[PDB]
Amino acid sequence: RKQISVRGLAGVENVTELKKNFNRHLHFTLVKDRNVATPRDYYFALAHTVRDHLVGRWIRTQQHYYEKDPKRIYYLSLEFYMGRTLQNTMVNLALENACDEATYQLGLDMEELEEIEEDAGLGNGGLGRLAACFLDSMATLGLAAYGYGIRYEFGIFNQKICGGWQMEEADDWLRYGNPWEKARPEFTLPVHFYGRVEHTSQGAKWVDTQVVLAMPYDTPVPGYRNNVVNTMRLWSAKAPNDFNLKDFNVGGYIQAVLDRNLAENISRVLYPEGKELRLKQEYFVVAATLQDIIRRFKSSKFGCRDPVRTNFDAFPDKVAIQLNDTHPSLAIPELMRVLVDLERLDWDKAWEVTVKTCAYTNHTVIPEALERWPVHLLETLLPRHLQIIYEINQRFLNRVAAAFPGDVDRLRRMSLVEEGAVKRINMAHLCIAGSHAVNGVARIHSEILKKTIFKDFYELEPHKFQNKTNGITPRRWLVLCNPGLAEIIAERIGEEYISDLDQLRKLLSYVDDEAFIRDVAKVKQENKLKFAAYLEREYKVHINPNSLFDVQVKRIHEYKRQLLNCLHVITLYNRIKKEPNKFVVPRTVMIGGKPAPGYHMAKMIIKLITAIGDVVNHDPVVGDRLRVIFLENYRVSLAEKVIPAADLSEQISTAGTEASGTGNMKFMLNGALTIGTMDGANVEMAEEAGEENFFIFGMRVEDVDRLDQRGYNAQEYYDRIPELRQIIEQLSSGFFSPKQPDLFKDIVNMLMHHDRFKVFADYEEYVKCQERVSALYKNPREWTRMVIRNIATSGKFSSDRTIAQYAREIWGVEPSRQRLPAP
Amino acid sequence: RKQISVRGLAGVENVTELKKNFNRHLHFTLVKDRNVATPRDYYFALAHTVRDHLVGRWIRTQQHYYEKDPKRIYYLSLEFYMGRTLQNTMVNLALENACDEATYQLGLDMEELEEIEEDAGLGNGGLGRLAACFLDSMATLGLAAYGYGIRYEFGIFNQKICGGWQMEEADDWLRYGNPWEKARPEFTLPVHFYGRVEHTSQGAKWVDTQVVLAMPYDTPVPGYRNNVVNTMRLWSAKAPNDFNLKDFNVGGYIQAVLDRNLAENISRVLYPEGKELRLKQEYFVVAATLQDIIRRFKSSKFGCRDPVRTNFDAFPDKVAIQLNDTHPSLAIPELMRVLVDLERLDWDKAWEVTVKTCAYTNHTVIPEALERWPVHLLETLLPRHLQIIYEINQRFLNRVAAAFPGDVDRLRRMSLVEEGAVKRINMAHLCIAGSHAVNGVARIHSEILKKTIFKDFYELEPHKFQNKTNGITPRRWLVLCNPGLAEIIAERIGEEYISDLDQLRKLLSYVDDEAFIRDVAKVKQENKLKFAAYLEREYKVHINPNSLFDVQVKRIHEYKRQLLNCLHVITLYNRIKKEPNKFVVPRTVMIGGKPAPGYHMAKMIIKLITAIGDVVNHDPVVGDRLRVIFLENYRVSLAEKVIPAADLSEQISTAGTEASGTGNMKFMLNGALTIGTMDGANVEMAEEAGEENFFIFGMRVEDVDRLDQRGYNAQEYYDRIPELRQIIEQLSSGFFSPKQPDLFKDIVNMLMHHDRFKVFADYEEYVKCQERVSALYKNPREWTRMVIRNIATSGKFSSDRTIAQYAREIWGVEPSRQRLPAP
Ligand SMILES: *Cc1c(COP(=O)(O)O)cnc(C)c1O
Ligand SMILES: *Cc1c(COP(=O)(O)O)cnc(C)c1O
Ligand SMILES: OC[C@@H]1[C@@H](O)[C@H](O)[C@@H](O)c2nnnn21
Ligand SMILES: OC[C@@H]1[C@@H](O)[C@H](O)[C@@H](O)c2nnnn21
Repeated sequence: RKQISVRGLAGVENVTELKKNFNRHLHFTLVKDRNVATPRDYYFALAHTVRDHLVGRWIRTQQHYYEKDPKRIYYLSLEFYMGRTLQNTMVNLALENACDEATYQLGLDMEELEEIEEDAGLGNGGLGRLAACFLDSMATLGLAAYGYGIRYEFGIFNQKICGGWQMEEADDWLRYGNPWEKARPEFTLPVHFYGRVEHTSQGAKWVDTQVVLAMPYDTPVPGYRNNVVNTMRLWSAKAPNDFNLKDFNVGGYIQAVLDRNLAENISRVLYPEGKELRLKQEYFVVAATLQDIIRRFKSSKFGCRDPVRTNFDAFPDKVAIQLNDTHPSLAIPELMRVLVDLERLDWDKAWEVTVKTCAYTNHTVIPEALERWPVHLLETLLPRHLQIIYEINQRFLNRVAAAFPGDVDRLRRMSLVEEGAVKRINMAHLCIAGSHAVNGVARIHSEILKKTIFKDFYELEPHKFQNKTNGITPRRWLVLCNPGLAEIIAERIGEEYISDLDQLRKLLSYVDDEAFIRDVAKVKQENKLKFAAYLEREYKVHINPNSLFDVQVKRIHEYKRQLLNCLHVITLYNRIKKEPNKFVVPRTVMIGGKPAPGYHMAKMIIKLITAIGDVVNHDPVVGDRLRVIFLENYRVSLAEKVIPAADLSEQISTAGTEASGTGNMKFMLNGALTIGTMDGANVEMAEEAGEENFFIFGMRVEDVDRLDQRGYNAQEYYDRIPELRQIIEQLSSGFFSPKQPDLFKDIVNMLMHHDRFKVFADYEEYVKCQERVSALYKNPREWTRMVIRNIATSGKFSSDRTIAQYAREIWGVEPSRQRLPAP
Repeated sequence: RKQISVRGLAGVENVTELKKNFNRHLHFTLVKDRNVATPRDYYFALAHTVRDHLVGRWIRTQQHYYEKDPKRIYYLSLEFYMGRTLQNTMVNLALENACDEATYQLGLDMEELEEIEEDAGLGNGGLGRLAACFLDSMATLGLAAYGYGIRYEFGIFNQKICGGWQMEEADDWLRYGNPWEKARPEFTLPVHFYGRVEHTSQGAKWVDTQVVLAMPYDTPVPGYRNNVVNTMRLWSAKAPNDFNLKDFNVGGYIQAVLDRNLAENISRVLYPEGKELRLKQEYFVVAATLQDIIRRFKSSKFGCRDPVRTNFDAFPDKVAIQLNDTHPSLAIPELMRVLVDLERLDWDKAWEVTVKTCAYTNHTVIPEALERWPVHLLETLLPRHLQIIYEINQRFLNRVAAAFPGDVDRLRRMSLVEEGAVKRINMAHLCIAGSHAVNGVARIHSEILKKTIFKDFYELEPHKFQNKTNGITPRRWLVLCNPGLAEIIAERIGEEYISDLDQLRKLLSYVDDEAFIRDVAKVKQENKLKFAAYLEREYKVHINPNSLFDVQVKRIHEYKRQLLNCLHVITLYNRIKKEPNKFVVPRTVMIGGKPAPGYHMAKMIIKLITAIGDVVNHDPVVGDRLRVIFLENYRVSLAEKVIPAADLSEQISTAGTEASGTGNMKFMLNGALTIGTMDGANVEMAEEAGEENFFIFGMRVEDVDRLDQRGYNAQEYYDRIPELRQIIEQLSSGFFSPKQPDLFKDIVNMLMHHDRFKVFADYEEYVKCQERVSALYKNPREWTRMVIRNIATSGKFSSDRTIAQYAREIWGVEPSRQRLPAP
């Protein structure tokens, strides 16, 4: 029975074995054969073959954490934007070449099968992709970390562009199954909703509740070549279904058709606002995760080590829970509920344990976007939790009274309870009172937290407030997506940079080496030729692959100012038509992202870029000095193709609206130069590379506020600037929508009348800054020496630095860049 | 491609590879190890090890039917009572020996791991076990046979006896998955409901329908050691998701919630009567199955060579559809719809093809079991099908008028349309009109069909009508459940009897061999000791393993007469109470079966049997000369435990109510004498063993009709028989329910006043027959020699005999017992 063992079921380094395992998985796991098999079956047979090398190290890692009993860190995010695991797994396991030879000799192209895989429908923007970069960095630095979230069946949609408009189609990324997850039926937990509180002896009993079940699926997340594989655990909502005729209550009408349904769509799709489904989702994931966290605290040595009623005096030493935005804020009233109501701890002990355990990360700005829940909603589905919140509040405000005697307006600004037309719980306030550290995500974001949104809280507890600038994993975003560049770098300085990215600093010694200079340059050329063709392999147009690829890829949002870029695009166009014989550096400007169903302007903006493209891409005069391409259904795998092909990185939000950005750092790493405002982590990128090496422009956060206090009047920019006067009329008159002239009615009036992000205000500096870009592009050697100057200075933005800072400053664990023997 | 073959993926009868593959499945398939594995995890790891060797043979069996395109036979049933696959797959594959030595070197006890498997919650009584026995016989006799049915997610309940009452608990046999089934998402088919018919140019169009998806699950079914592995394809109902935007039906209001709950619960649980949901299960399995039959008829071979527009002319020679009861009878109008509406053949061609394809088996008699559907129900959900049942009826009724000119009573009698308070479609008339062969299930059963229920039809087409007496598979019902008896039969006569059960006649030469005689009794005593201990390993009382094990295991139903057996248990109890010192052959009576929720007389009978056990197993006087035990949750694996332990088999239905029985045959093969009436298959069995070797009592069908014809008054029996009179008044006075004296009121008035099954009329002859059973049990060599006479004469009751007669006489294929080889 000691021979029921892992030890030798998979001889690594081996083509012969990998072809045997490929074939056993095709015929036995899949129950298919070459005659019946489809490329999807081929892809699944390979996913299962790489997969066996993954769960071997997974078993052995969790065995290790069990013997070792370290502090475990729990990262709660309602988004994990994972997108495609095959290639990431093979390079973190060093399987790439071997899988490649093996599929070749088998008659299959590994690349074409890679393209069969779906991007995991588990997230949407930068909150999700950040949790995915962080799980790769926790595994590589050996932390005992777990990702917890929901298993959405439809993710969030795929974007189809019909006639210039975004169409949102359904994403059932799980149609055929997903080879990476492992269902865990055994671990199913119930989550309770509605009910009422019966205040008995000791106290409260939350009675008469509806139950929904939480079933976990696990996915392994491999560290970079150290053999530690960590777990991402995602919950699925399952109805209890004894009802057909059960309890005995049965008869009436089936108003429990509604219980299965409403239980079932807690998992079906992702979200952006304040509705009862969103609160049910938020509580579903908090409740299940905390039950599992306590289950695992209790089994691994602490059920044994009970002393006094399995005590939690050590819980903060063995558990850290990271609360990402206020979406999992209910973890603070929920942990206080399990500890007081179920473990019978004193309120005062449980509160101590809670705040040493939980820490909060705020990821976005401007002081109203943070969750507030009506007290009557909370009263109805979570009655015990309004009770615990009210007590936390009663008690925090007495602290504030202790600190700041007698000034009463701060007690009411600080309150978790907001008054007005409808009383509400401010969840961001909940998050601060109950967390031991709060952080922002880029140095200027954290500063505005201390100075605006959270300044009262900052004055009560200055120490709580930290900064942990976002990072990007250099495995997926360099090694995986830009293999050519990762090679001419390893040739010069070695391969250790892949998990110590500050070693890219060594590259500055080659700024003047003609050989590095032409390599850096050939890789971009090679990457651009590849992209120029993919862009006609799936979809089409005519791309000059010798143009400056100018690209803005991020979600479509007015704060992000795809509109500032459109104004500059049409200026270039008006310029070329006015003087068709003038030399102009040619550009392919590519814009991509997803609106949001129901974000009307964002939908309108996508139709402007389309419209603009139809005019300038079929203009015989313009020729191919300008092409404007809207890249359809941007997502992680498309980010993997276009970001290595880019020359200019558009990072242009209004100073102060973009808390950090993370797309900005993938482009710096992949050899693109950046044009952007002094917002987010752009500030800190310009400081590492040198301001000389960055195309900064526009209004600084200082200047936005000044504009706010004099009052922003867009007519005065219209009036003093004629090319801007010209674009606006072209938009008004139907120049770009000739069939339906005032289609851009809306954009024009928002710009002119109630533009919150001050586009015209930054326009002249923008197009002058762009003019300087074109001048550098015209000089290849210099363009490429500033590119080296950027790639060499990007190490600070590795998610490995970000996570070693969370580990040592908030979680209190030491990173480890050390091998586990395995498999 | 060439190198993507089943290549050499396991060595079979090799312990060394089975331990290897065990370990791969525990670790890489299940993602557990020895620290963490539970008993269930080792069972699932053994299940996947054994399954690999099943699918290798399965793929090769289906390739082989493709290259040989044989006549394929589809066995349609709404029940498949499979009960537990691990041990049947290892002895059918000759792998048990090897697996037993592999789990044992690993430190596991394979007997405990087999016990962890759930019975497949796929069936309920005799219709289901017949279909599972037949799938094992079709495979052993090398037929290209497919079982088609519905995958129920929770079967039809698990029974719990609480306070002596049946309580039904839900069965999710699927909680942890099922390793035997392969989901096939790719092959989803849509089933249509509702709609209306557009009689256009070529004709009808069925338009505006609701769509439910029918997703198949394949389970392999292995023949005894010949390497053919056929398929059980079970359909799962899926709701079409577009509970979001499509048709913008919703997008303001939800009630599409009911289409999802109702679609999906076509699959949730099993049924017994007439409502819209039953008819939706029935049309669902018929529609999806028939698309696959045509698909596979075109695709496998006939979509490239096909002589005349892909010809259905050859379809009756390449497909046989067996219709089990009226539950699949919509296959006759569905075949016609598809051929006439979708394939454009003429109604005459398509009808010629339909009656040559379909055959009908009737399984139970009183017109109740022969479904009738209101034409209003049918006009609403299957409008085109109703148009076709009417056209079939016309044409049929013209045929009967041609044959019987002027006999109008006949026309109105044979018609498929029943008038009355609601016009109805008599579905039995549809299966007879549309089938080329109609059969009953035991010779007296098929006689009464030609004689009473279907005589008009028999008069119109005598040749259609046949008999096919049921059988039992000797693999499950002897080798598997009684390894001891199978072994001492193989020491004398070898092992060819496993697939040629008539060879057991060879054991009549050993009727007088003293060694054979004591081996047959040793085996029986070991089965009893073993079962006496299971009975108190799980559950408990004190069972004297020397007493006569008297057992009745079958559904609780008034025609099966568990009440007659109760009348005798109390006679025996009353006897001992009058003479506590008389010598009595001591008995353990065991009764088991499930009621039917909603069959109230049947839950009263379960309560009587329990109440009678409370009284007698606690009577000090009685000691252990009588014990009454109810076996809780009788299902296929309990029938495998109790049937080898039995001495006496109770088969006591009123003559003329049990069509055949099949449990009667399992008891005969395992060395138990039978006490029974001349009903169903008891008649042919008594005939095979010699009447002298059977304890036959009571009324014969000719007698039941007389008694009927003079009227049954139960009081004249009450009046002339004193032990009876005493039983009834003990029921009445509350002797068996002292806390609630008239608890068994219902029973007493049914018995006294409206017993449809003439219990008092066979009671005297019954208690006397029982005394003879007791006289013989006291003589242990004579009892064993009559057993050898019954075990040696059980060969006609092999389901291999039954299936070779369906093959030759109804399906036009020949059995083969040629071992298709290999891998
Ligand atoms: C990097 C990334 C993001 C974040 O980009 P920002 O410009 O920081 O908003 C969003 N989506 C995808 C697909 C990404 O890979
Ligand atoms: C054989 C069998 C039956 C049928 O028994 P009869 O007495 O013929 O009705 C029913 N249930 C199970 C579990 C069986 O094994
Ligand atoms: O921290 C990750 C990212 C930031 O980089 C973005 O700037 C910010 O808009 C945001 N909102 N949610 N998550 N994020
Ligand atoms: O034919 C199979 C079995 C018969 O053996 C039973 O006697 C009969 O009651 C029945 N009803 N449905 N299925 N069955």
